[PDB]
Amino acid sequence: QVFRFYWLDAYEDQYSQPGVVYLFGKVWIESADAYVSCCVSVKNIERTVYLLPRENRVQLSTGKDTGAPVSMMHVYQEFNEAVAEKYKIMKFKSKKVDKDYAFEIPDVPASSEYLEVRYSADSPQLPQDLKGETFSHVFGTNTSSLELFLLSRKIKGPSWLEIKSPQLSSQPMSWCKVEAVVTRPDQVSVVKDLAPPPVVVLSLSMKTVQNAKTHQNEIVAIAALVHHTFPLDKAPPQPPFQTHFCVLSKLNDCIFPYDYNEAVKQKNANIEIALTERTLLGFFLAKIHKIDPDVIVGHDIYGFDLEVLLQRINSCKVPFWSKIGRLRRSVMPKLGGRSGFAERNAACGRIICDIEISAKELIRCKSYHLSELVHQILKAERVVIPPENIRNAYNDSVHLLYMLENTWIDAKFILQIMCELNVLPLALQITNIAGNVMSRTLMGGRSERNEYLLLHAFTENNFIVPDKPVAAYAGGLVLEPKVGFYDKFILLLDFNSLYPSIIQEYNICFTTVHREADEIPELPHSDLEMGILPREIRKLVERRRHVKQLMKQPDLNPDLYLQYDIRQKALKLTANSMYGCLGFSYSRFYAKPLAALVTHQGREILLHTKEMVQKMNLEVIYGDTDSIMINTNCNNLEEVFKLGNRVKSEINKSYKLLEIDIDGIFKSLLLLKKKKYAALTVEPTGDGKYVTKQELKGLDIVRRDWCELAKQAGNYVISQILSDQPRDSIVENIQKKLTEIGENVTNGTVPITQYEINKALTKDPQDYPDKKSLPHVHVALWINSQGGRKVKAGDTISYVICQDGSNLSASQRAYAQEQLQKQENLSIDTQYYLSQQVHPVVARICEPIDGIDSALIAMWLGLDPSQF
DNA sequence: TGTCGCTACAATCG
DNA sequence: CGATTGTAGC
Ligand SMILES: Nc1nc2c(ncn2[C@H]2C[C@H](O)[C@@H](COP(=O)(O)OP(=O)(O)OP(=O)(O)O)O2)c(=O)[nH]1
Ligand SMILES: [Mg+2]
Repeated sequence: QVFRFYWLDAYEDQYSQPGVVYLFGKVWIESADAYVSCCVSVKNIERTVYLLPRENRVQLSTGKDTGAPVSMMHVYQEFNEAVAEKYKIMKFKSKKVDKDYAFEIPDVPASSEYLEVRYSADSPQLPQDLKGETFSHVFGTNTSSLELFLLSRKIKGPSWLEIKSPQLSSQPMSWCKVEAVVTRPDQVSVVKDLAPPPVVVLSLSMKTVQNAKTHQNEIVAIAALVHHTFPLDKAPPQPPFQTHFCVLSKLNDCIFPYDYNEAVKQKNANIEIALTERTLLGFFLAKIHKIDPDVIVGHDIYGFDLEVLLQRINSCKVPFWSKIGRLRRSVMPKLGGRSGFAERNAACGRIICDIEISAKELIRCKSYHLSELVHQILKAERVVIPPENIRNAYNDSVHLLYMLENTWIDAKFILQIMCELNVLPLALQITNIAGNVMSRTLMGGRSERNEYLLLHAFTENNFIVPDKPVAAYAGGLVLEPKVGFYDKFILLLDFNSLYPSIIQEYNICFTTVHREADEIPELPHSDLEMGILPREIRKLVERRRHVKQLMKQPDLNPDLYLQYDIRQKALKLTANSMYGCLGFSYSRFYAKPLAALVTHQGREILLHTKEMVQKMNLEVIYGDTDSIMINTNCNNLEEVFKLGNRVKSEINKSYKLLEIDIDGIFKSLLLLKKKKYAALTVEPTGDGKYVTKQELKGLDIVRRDWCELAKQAGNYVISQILSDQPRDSIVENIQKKLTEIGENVTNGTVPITQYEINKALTKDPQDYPDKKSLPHVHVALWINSQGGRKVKAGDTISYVICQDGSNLSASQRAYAQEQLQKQENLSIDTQYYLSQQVHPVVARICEPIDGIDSALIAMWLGLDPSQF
């Protein structure tokens, strides 16, 4: 009678169906010898409200204090007589519950007795500010049914569920294979210690041609790859895809090439030529229904792909739109709007993975468009078809098949990127750690994950969680650096998980820090038991430590090593975001005093460590909120390591959980400013043999907002400065290289690609005020004017500052590279680069170096020394 | 409909 | 000078 299934996504419609949540997942059907998508409707999720009684009765209007003691009997009588009649609530179940509370609502005791009241989700919702003669507050009035279910049944991310006495639906309500109705949340349980089942992953790439008549994007191809047994706890399979399907349509006026049919048949692929976009969309929807993918992946799926798909479905009136998801509906959610919430609801029951968001979360790249990710992750080159060539492709079989195969290659690259970053396993792991829904986790962001983590933690410890909400304080301390060049050994000491460690050691928690509704609250007494937040953050830190230790295993596959590094960084960021969300104004758990206390203790710790190291008769030259740089004044590495161990032990002696470890040994250092230095990190090889690896932090060479020519010049200069060559030879080599680069720029022998400057966007190009014209925004608008996919917020734009004869400011002469390659009146501003891209960077680098100055750099580049 | 924290340098505009 | 926008660093 039981019903065991693995739930992946949950969908709730607060308005359409009240108190009903649909869970989509996998169920093993023995006859089919495979898992099949199943949908479970958990109905009758009653809404719970906790009432906090007063100590004495109070007149509602007079604001008096009668003095009659208030017991739960009076609270129940009041709710039965006044509130129930006033708000039209017919049936409700009331019980007395002892619950704890430590959050930001004044006059709420730490522990007290509450009157938990439950009634049907169809009944009206009580106001958030409800008060009465017998109670001073009502909680959980606006709690979502999904949240109530998840916290009541202690479901934490995807996992196996056991359903008791399931019933069958009168008529189908989902596009899945198996359906079941649960009449009460009590019938759903969690079963642990079982492997996740393989899921279906469908990677789709589409090619569209815009109609300038109506500025609407029409789809002309959809190449999709599917794998039916993609694991969620193992390595990605090779090849990542099992089968595929391609659909190719024609425009409104154009016609197919002469022998398109014969060439397509000879191609031997699952190509379906759809006469009209209506048929193409119908075929795609039928294919999605047949495959029933659980994880649909793509690039810009949330911003471009799904929005275009739904818009064209609406325009062409393709009947069964809801097949894009897993529920049966009739009215499509309104498109547009911020985020992909409309798209997510349209694809309800299917986990949408946007490798753009995932890549932004996991790795750092100069640009996040598909070509850059392909070049960086897969080390492959992607061929991009201009939209004009897509329009002109419908004139010969060869070009049309090339376009379709390019769409296929884009889909394959998307799947390869998803597998390489290990996005799905990481999403599953983080969702299990946090306890929220997987789709939200893959949507990006750290606030919701931490919010659900703390919801689960506090709920399990008999706490009333706060209702969902309907440079403020000082931060880390950066020591003043001793700018210069150090050719001896610099020893870097860095704390491990400094803020998590502070929270653990000093017992900083909602239940221990006595706040008051900008003064730093006092530290909690050492007698108190560990709070909820220290426990959760300790678990996170321990998981990260386990991953790091697993990384140290010798003879590890480099790809597996990089995956472990990404996982460790993700766990570090999860703990740090747990810290940060204390200082988030819109967060559910805003506890600014706690964040201020954490940062204040961090500053105190750094100051104390600096004082200790200085008291050891050692030189301290830098430090950023958890670290110290020490000038050992030694040339032997063994002594450096011995001193590092000694000082680390001495510092650690003063703490219970905080630990200081040797971050790295720099053979040479070039400390320029705060958060700006270059070093030759030393990684010993064995038997006294060490290998030196360069390391730049914060310099302009490691910023996407500088031309690659400037980056190359600065890298060469830094390499020379950090080398062991005599100083005179270093200066001579710098002069020679600068002269060569000046000659190359003057003679136009530099590649054009080296002139690009990359700047991202924060708002849409339209939303930028008329603050003159920031270069990138300028080019951004041009890109939108032309007939191509638009550039939205958070999109990198590469522009080249070029001469146009305008006698205008450089910032107002920014142009796209294609513009330069096309127009005959635009030329690269050689002087601009030699004077404001190469000279500034090298001049900043060579400030602490004797023999090089701004005038000399200007002279060597062929420029005029006067102005500089 | 969501949206982690703060410190610091840098180029540009008013 | 101060304000903005952007990109690093913890
Ligand atoms: N809120 C927030 N705080 C951060 C972030 N990055 C660093 N911090 C803060 C909190 C960290 O405890 C502190 C020290 O920076 P680190 O980069 O050295 O990280 P941490 O020491 O926590 O760990 P680790 O050195 O990798 O063992 O800086 C972040 O992304 N968000
Ligand atoms: Mg650290």
